[PDB]
Amino acid sequence: VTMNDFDYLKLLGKGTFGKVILVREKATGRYYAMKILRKEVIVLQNTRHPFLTALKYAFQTHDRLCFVMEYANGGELFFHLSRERVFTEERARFYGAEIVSALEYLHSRDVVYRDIKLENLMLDKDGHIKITDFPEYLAPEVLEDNDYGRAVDWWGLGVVMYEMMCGRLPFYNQDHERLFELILMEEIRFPRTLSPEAKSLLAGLLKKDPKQRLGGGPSDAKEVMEHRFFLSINWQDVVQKKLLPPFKPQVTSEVDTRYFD
Repeated sequence: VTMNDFDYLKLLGKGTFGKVILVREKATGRYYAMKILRKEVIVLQNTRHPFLTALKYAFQTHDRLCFVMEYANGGELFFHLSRERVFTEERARFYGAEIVSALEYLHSRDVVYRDIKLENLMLDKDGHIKITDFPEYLAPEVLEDNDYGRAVDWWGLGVVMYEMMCGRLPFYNQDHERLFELILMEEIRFPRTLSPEAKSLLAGLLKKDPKQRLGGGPSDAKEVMEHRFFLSINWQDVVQKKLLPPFKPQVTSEVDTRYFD
């Protein structure tokens, strides 16, 4: 595989060590996201899961590292939360359930995702969540001890479920400057409308002390899975993609270039 097999479309993102572009395989007409890393500026391989974007191809040039990955067709979950403003606790339960499924798989392989954040969640054609590897609300132990334990994924989950159900970040009402002290020393507050089970989920997922945090115990995801908030979930079902997505993206196929804009 080489650069000559793809047609450029648009730029998707640009980090320090490289960039990501939306491309289209020429012999297949299918859409992809190519991650190009500046060799000098400086995994993904075998970990496969329904809610994680898979790696299609991987080739190097003379001075670049390229990663051609599957790119979902729904919009970005951020786009969808904007419009709706806020999701129903059931709609969030769905997403949070798919993510928890993926986080269990990764953690059972000794992998900490590190990037469970709204900007990383997309929807596929049928409306299922897709975790992509494309104010930053870093976890407290990351801000204090630069500690990237598995616990940080649950914290990422918590910030996402909070925004999805509250319609806003935990400290949207307090200047970015003081984000560092807040996360570290400010208790998080929840809306009144929120259900008793919902507040409980967020309270446990957003606990500053990683050992206290939900998911932070030795049995990892079991704590999260068996939380009252997730009583209606069929774990073996989500992983099979048996649940009906609570929202259908509105795309004809996986080439309906729509949502790319």
